[PDB]
Parts: sequence; structure tokens; C-alpha cells
Amino acid sequence: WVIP
Amino acid sequence: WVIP
Amino acid sequence: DSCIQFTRHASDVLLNLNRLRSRDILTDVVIVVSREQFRAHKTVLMACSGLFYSIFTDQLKCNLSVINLDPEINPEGFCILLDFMYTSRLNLREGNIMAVMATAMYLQMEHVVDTCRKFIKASE
Amino acid sequence: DSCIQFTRHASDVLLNLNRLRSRDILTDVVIVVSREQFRAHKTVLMACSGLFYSIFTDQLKCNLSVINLDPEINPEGFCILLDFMYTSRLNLREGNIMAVMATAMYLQMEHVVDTCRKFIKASE
Ligand SMILES: N#Cc1c(Cl)ncnc1Nc1ccc2c(c1)CC(=O)N2
Ligand SMILES: N#Cc1c(Cl)ncnc1Nc1ccc2c(c1)CC(=O)N2
Ligand SMILES: [Cl-]
Ligand SMILES: [Cl-]
Ligand SMILES: [Cl-]
Ligand SMILES: [Cl-]
Repeated sequence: WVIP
Repeated sequence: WVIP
Repeated sequence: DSCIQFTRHASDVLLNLNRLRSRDILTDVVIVVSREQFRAHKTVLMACSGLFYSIFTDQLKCNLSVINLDPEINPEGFCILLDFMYTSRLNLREGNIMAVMATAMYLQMEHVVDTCRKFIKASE
Repeated sequence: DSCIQFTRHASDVLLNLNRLRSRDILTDVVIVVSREQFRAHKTVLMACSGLFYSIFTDQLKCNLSVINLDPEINPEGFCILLDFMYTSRLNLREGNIMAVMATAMYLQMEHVVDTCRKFIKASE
């Protein structure tokens, strides 16, 4: 999971 | 396009 | 093999599947969550959820145009997860995390359950 | 928004769509290319091809279960492109490049046409  |  | 790969292809396919969903094009099922209805493509639901994969590979249920979810399922939680299925983006907030996690557990979406557990553990 | 994103989601969705295609699950159209037949999902075809997007948004053609392609279309070229649609991988070879490019032009798959043009220009 990432900060898009 | 890339070499996968 | 000696194939070349187009990096953005999978993301572009999903963007177009979401555009089709928004315009209600070739949607083949309505998911009923208490008073709310959500139109979707069975193939996308199966590709994202262990529960839908089970439902639509069933010889009788594969032909249904309406699927009613358990009454304990929160419609907003379902909406957030349906958006995630079609975009890879999860709108996870303090106010919805418990509903999102419970819905992801029911829908059998392991990666979502995992990030919800991690975000909850960090706040305790 | 304040969304989080699951990097591999789009790729995992496409992998599952390909698994459904391989098992002939919820495929809703057969593409006929001269003596050859290819089963697929209309939504994936529309999401990858300008030609299929046009065909399946048509009020009459959207309901067809069989689509016959132009007799000049090479089945191997179509097969390579159908595999690309479901995997992001293009099996581009000296022996098939002309057929692949001609098929990609007909199917309106701009990124494939682009790499074929570039590979051809490098060999001249
Ligand atoms: N459609 C399809 C499908 C196929 Cl073909 N093969 C394997 N899994 C499929 N989908 C599916 C099954 C289980 C789970 C998910 C998706 C996400 C998750 O957390 N569990
Ligand atoms: N399904 C869908 C779809 C939608 Cl909803 N919106 C916009 N394009 C869509 N698909 C589509 C249209 C044109 C082309 C491609 C795909 C690849 C390409 O080279 N040309
Ligand atoms: Cl029904
Ligand atoms: Cl997931
Ligand atoms: Cl027909
Ligand atoms: Cl393309």
C-alpha cells in the first residue's frame, strides 16, 4: 500500500 | 514498453 | 518467453472497466446491501473478492442478476470496497475503518483486511 | 481525496480475468477470425480496443454472442493481441510483427501499433  |  | 510488456496496460484496463461501470455499460449484476443497490460487472467482482469468486462460479448463482448481501453489511463500507475494486484506491478513514474491515472480511479481500488491521493497531 | 492505493491491484485483477478466460468462465462472446474462434469477455475487449469499444457500445451489436472479423485478419496476430489484452505481455517476433501491427491497427490498439512501428524502423 502507498500514498498515490 | 519494458523487458519483463 | 521473449515477450515485451506495456507497464501501464493493467491500470488502463481497470480505468476503462471503471468508466464502463460509471456509464452502466454491460453491467450484469446488482448487489443489494439493505436499502442500497450497486450495479457492477460479475467478472470484476470475482477478480477482487473470494466471496464473489465463490458465488459466480456456482452453477445456479452464476445466472442470477441480483445478489443480496448479509443484512449486517454496511452500504458505505460496500461502496468504498466496490470503488477500490475498480480503482485500486481505498478511502480508509477513522470514521469508516471498522465497517470497511468487516465488509472486506465478509467479501474475502485479504489485502484490505491486512491494511485495516495495521491502521487499527497503530491507533491503539 | 485521502485514499491509499494497492500497487499490485490492477495486475492481480487482470491475472484473475485471464484465469477466468482460460477456464471459459463468464465469457460472453466468441470472436471469429476466419477458421478460428476465440472466447472472451466483452468488457475486457472494450477496455483494450477502440474497435471493440465501438462494437459493444452499439445498441444492436452489444447483444451479439458472435463477432466476425474482417477476412484479412490473421488468426495468430489476433491470438497474440488477445493474449496481450489479458496479460500486458506482447509476443512480438520478426515472423509475426507485420501481422501483429496490421491486427493492432484494425483493432485500434495505439500503443501496440507504436511499438511495432518502432521495432520495424530499427530493422530497416
Ligand atoms: N476471478 C477470479 C479468481 C480466480 Cl480465477 N482465481 C483465483 N482467485 C480469484 N479471485 C479471488 C479469489 C480469492 C480472493 C480474491 C480474488 C482476493 C482475495 O483476497 N481473495
Ligand atoms: N471500455 C472502454 C473505453 C472507455 Cl469506457 N473509454 C475509453 N476508451 C475505452 N476503450 C478503448 C477505446 C479506444 C482505444 C482503446 C480502448 C485502446 C486504444 O488504443 N484505443
Ligand atoms: Cl435474479
Ligand atoms: Cl484485496
Ligand atoms: Cl449472435
Ligand atoms: Cl494498446
